[PDB]
Amino acid sequence: FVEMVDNLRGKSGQGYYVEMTVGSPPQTLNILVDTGSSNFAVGAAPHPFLHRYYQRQLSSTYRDLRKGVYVPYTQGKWEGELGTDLVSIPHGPNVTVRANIAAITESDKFFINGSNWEGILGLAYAEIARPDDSLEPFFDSLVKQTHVPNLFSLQLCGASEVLASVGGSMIIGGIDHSLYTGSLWYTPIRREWYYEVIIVRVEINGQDLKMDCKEYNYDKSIVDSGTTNLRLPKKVFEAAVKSIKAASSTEKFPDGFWLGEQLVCWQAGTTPWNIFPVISLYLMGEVTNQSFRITILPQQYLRPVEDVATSQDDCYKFAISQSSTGTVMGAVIMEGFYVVFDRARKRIGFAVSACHVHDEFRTAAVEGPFVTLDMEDCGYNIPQTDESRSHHHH
Ligand SMILES: O=C(OC1CCOCC1)[C@H]1C[C@]2(CN1)C(=O)Nc1ccccc12
Ligand SMILES: [Zn+2]
Ligand SMILES: [Zn+2]
Repeated sequence: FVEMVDNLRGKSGQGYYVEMTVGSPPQTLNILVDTGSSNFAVGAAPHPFLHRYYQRQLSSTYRDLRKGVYVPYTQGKWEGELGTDLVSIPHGPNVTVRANIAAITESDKFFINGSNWEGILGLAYAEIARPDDSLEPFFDSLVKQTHVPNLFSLQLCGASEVLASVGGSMIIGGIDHSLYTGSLWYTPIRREWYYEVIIVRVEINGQDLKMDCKEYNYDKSIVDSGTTNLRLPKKVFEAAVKSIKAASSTEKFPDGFWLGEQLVCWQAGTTPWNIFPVISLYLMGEVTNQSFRITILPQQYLRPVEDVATSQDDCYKFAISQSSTGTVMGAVIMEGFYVVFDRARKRIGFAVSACHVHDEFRTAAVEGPFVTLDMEDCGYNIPQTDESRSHHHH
């Protein structure tokens, strides 16, 4: 896995992306790595925001599936034409794989200006693939066609005329023990659609939020490398903020700051990290009544953004935001940790990352186990729609 290290790049807040080739001869493209979707989609038309796109007509190996796909997000939208071609990852494994590619022909608010990626690589499970679960996702194709273990791992590393560049590693097919310190800890994948986990306890600076633990997972908690922020359900969010406000109270910030809408700044290098509390999410363990905590620093949830005006200032954006769709453990969280997506054992691994950013007082941590007597169920059960209910899976 030597040759897989440092295979991710991107700009801060705009996504981590891996270099993939597709087609024959190999058309080379930067692709966003996104564990919260399950389609492989590539720009195949010209767009204002694309330097270069997938040209099917220039690939001998391309096969058209004569099917359309249409894929809305909450923010953003794209549609395209389904097909298959040869695909490989230069700084990934030394194989080539035939895989489904959605060729994107039109899109509203999908491609980001300056982000330098032209596709998305969803690494979640078939259930949430579009247009339905029979479109075999890339990673399924990869395992099915090669001897590559059903596992991958992500180390997303940290962040004045452009955004900051970011780096990381996507290790396909196992674990690289130079990427993490300390113990590696695993929570169950509750269910294979999203990388859904369960949170059992939340502490802000060692203080329990003291909420029914269902609230932490309403209506779901997921891990999404293609979300920047830590997203939390409204009730959890508001308590988080009350508590972060509390400890930060020496400092008085405009509404817009906490809404993720505005920047706050200090003199170059005088930023007072110590009035901001660590956050600790306890995740369900592999053993019943067991949990383990990941602790993340203010350095993670305050995101540095380089001001053009006062460039003699360090300025930060609050990267916790509100959700109506449950908890999303995005890049803000992952950036503390080597995260291991162990699909073979239906589990997610966390360890402290060999690269994670910290001050001299505190450190992001993975620390367990903890035990609760008669730990109730913290899972939510999403109301079943009749649409959903009427689907046949044969
Ligand atoms: O569907 C996703 O994330 C949602 C978020 C909340 O959790 C449920 C799943 C993928 C696709 C994504 C980010 N990750 C998205 O949504 N817009 C968007 C826009 C550009 C790139 C990637 C995405
Ligand atoms: Zn049927
Ligand atoms: Zn099905």
